[PDB]
Amino acid sequence: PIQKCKPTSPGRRFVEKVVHDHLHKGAPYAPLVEAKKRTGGRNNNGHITTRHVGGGHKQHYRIVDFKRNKDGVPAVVERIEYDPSRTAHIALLKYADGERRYIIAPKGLRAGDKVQSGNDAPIRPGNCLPLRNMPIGSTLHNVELKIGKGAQLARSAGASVQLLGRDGSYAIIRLRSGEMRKVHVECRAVIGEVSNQENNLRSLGKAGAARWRGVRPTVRGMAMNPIDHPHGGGEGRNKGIQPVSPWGQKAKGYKTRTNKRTTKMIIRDRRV
Amino acid sequence: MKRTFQPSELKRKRVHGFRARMATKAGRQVLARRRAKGRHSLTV
RNA sequence: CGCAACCA
RNA sequence: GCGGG
RNA sequence: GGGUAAGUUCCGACCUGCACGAAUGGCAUAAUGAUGGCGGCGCUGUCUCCAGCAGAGGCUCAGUGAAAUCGAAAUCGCUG
RNA sequence: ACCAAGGGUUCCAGUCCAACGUUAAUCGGGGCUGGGUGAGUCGACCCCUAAGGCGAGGCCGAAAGGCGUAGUCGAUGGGAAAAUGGUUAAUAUUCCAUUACUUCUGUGUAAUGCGAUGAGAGGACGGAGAAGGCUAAAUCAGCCUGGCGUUGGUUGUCCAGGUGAAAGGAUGUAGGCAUGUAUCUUAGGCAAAUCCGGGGUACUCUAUGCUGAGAUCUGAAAGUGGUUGAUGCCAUGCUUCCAGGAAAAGUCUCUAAGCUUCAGUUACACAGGAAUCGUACCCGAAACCGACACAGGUGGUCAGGUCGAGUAGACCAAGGCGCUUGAGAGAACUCUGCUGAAGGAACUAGGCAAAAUGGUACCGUAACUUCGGGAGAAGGUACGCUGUUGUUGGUGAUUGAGCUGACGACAGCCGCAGAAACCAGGCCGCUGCAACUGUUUAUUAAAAACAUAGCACUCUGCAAACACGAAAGUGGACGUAUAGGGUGUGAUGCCUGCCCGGUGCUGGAAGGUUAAUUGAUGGGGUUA
Ligand SMILES: [Mg+2]
Ligand SMILES: [Mg+2]
Ligand SMILES: [Mg+2]
Ligand SMILES: [Mg+2]
Ligand SMILES: [Mg+2]
Ligand SMILES: [Mg+2]
Ligand SMILES: [Mg+2]
Ligand SMILES: [Mg+2]
Ligand SMILES: [Mg+2]
Ligand SMILES: [Mg+2]
Ligand SMILES: [Mg+2]
Ligand SMILES: [Mg+2]
Ligand SMILES: [Mg+2]
Ligand SMILES: [Mg+2]
Ligand SMILES: [Mg+2]
Ligand SMILES: [Mg+2]
Ligand SMILES: [Mg+2]
Ligand SMILES: [Mg+2]
Ligand SMILES: [Mg+2]
Ligand SMILES: [Mg+2]
Ligand SMILES: [Mg+2]
Ligand SMILES: [Mg+2]
Ligand SMILES: [Mg+2]
Ligand SMILES: [Mg+2]
Ligand SMILES: [Mg+2]
Ligand SMILES: [Mg+2]
Ligand SMILES: [Mg+2]
Ligand SMILES: [Mg+2]
Ligand SMILES: [Mg+2]
Ligand SMILES: [Mg+2]
Ligand SMILES: [Mg+2]
Ligand SMILES: [Mg+2]
Ligand SMILES: [Mg+2]
Ligand SMILES: [Mg+2]
Ligand SMILES: [Mg+2]
Ligand SMILES: [Mg+2]
Ligand SMILES: [Mg+2]
Ligand SMILES: [Mg+2]
Repeated sequence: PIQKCKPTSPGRRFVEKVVHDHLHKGAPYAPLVEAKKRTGGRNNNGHITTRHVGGGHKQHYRIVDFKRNKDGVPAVVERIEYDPSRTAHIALLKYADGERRYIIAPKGLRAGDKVQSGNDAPIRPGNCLPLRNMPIGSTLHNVELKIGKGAQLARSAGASVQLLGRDGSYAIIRLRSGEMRKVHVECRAVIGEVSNQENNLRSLGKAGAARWRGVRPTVRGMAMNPIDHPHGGGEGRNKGIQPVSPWGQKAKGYKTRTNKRTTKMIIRDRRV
Repeated sequence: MKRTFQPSELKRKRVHGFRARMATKAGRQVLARRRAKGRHSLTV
């Protein structure tokens, strides 16, 4: 659950950590790990294209199986591990033929559980099925958009979608946004909810804990000169302007979606 | 006081040397200029 | 009373 | 130059 | 009103707010600050009011040897 | 004292003193004339890769050009091997002496499956924290040699000097890790595999293996024991926490194709090889960066004695220096110090500057508090030497001798003063601001400014919004609404009232108005 530290220093007074007992204490599975270098938020040209990025702890990349294309063969959960790159926990599966893989861990999953894939799998948490073969009302995660591409939606620590129902050749689902979308019935999804689910009750407590995760400080535009930001300037504090970004785009309520290729898949908008 | 020069010979050659100037078009123009003027040393 | 219109 | 009231 | 022999500063109230005010946040708050103001104890050359002593210069002799400036100078006071 | 970088002959000898050297110079990092750097083991080159660069084809672009695949470069990281003495005016892990080690070729002798551009293992890696076992090192004792002290004493319970030789080779200990073994099998490992992985049994757990300091042995005039003891070795170990901690080759296992009695492989003997380049000298510096023989800057390594917690500090060791103008005098005034009657902030914008406090042990400590703090709050007592008597810890010769660490009492002696010098917190009351640690105007501003954990609003359904690019493309992100971007506020406590008329933003859609385009009409010019 959630542990609170004693206030022995000013920096520890507001540290609240999420502690799980079942997590693995050891090294990751080496054939499934690779090297990830940092970028500083810079691109091809060497320019900063994302502000407030830089530093942090050295991190590997766990190669996670998002497609789940071993149908029929059943597996057994070996252990649940901490993953530094995502907010969810991962699970090490050992298939019946000997192979080892990583997957996004569902909520109730522990070491020893059975998972399967294909349009023949039993309806159990951790099983990957096409949306064609899933009862209406199900709670799902790791949902595909394109056919064969892999899971794209509802992947973070405690996400889930709801299959509202199939009609014609399209399933209608409801996202964690509130949006109502349609998806092709030949796409796959996993039964259940994502693992961690208590992530958002964590409190960092101190500024260096944000720098550990590779986040650099934010300078308010109000605090600059007129040559750096549209908010710069003034004698004393003043913001006599409608709020905008460093490049002049409105910041409170102005909508920025401009994609006419996909508006037909959107059934209901999140603000309706 | 720390001053500006701070020498390193590998960096000198990699920024200013003969092959650096020959690897671009504006550097080949630097070399053409310096040969037209008659310099006794083309590069650093 | 709103919208649109002149380059002595 | 178009509609008003 | 308090503190001083004596207090344009300080602390506590009053409200007559030239021209406070609730996330360009309001009112407080333990701890922390080479942060702003005010008062004590200790201690003193800060001071009344300066004296003696020690080293490095100054000064004299020997050697080396600058600088900014400069119309030219036979380059005093007072009153006009 | 020693390396890297940088410099480039400054290194050593003979000879000269014009200029150079803040003075003279017979001297010199100055002039002239000669000399000096010796490697299979140190380094570079070489094999391997990071970030990053370049990039055949390719995609993009008026040209010039931009990006990128296969590749190829690029160390600051991975990959063979040598120690101890002597010798030159100047080189020495390079020469010499003794004793080694690594890796390649030939020629042979015996055996027989060898074989990747493929697969697998390994190389392979975080922060902090200790406990144990060692060794270097230091110190004392014993032993050998020499001494008998300009002035009382000094043949001894006296003084001084010396005295513990490496790499390598043999053995295999303390410590650390994994349960191991035959047989049957096998939806996996780009195809195969006898190999890795997954299943089935049976036998095992004071069983199997792996790794690994030290000590012992050898090298090999006195040349032996104790105590203390690492920042070094075991240790790329063990425990613990979350922020979850390079790659590739060298190397090991397996087969594919490929020859196939050949080749290759591996065990040994004999015989030879290991090229090329660097190597002098300077290192908190007069030789490097600062115009100077310039009080500045400059990465890493070693670093003894007494006291000490200590790499702080005082004095010394080994080693190195007295810093390239002197000699006198001892005025005002200036700088840096020391002491000061009686007073004690009256000084001043302001206690600015000085003076003051200072260690260890024990006693003792307020409001307030987020219960941690505040707090070393405030305040106080003891402390030297000599003798006698007590408890205890470590090591351990023959149960415990010798050496050694901590703590007590009593009694006495001396001074103005026992924390002795050096070293080493001043403290308390009220109040504004910012919660706090942190950042900032290189060179007049360190703050109440900036950031911050927490809080809110809003955008964004993934070929995301957003940013960079002319485009190709790239970052966001090998992320997916508990995620990402923008904006304001700024821990925490109690809280955050009313106004949508103005400007924005969001939604709506019946009407008015309005662009290119379209060209119904009407008018004119020319003449049969
Ligand atoms: Mg941001
Ligand atoms: Mg400003
Ligand atoms: Mg300004
Ligand atoms: Mg502007
Ligand atoms: Mg103002
Ligand atoms: Mg005053
Ligand atoms: Mg205000
Ligand atoms: Mg407001
Ligand atoms: Mg601070
Ligand atoms: Mg003179
Ligand atoms: Mg010399
Ligand atoms: Mg001279
Ligand atoms: Mg010379
Ligand atoms: Mg070579
Ligand atoms: Mg390129
Ligand atoms: Mg080309
Ligand atoms: Mg290379
Ligand atoms: Mg290197
Ligand atoms: Mg020498
Ligand atoms: Mg560590
Ligand atoms: Mg005598
Ligand atoms: Mg050796
Ligand atoms: Mg040398
Ligand atoms: Mg000098
Ligand atoms: Mg100097
Ligand atoms: Mg006095
Ligand atoms: Mg007195
Ligand atoms: Mg006064
Ligand atoms: Mg006065
Ligand atoms: Mg002061
Ligand atoms: Mg003082
Ligand atoms: Mg502050
Ligand atoms: Mg600074
Ligand atoms: Mg400044
Ligand atoms: Mg300053
Ligand atoms: Mg603010
Ligand atoms: Mg607040
Ligand atoms: Mg409000």
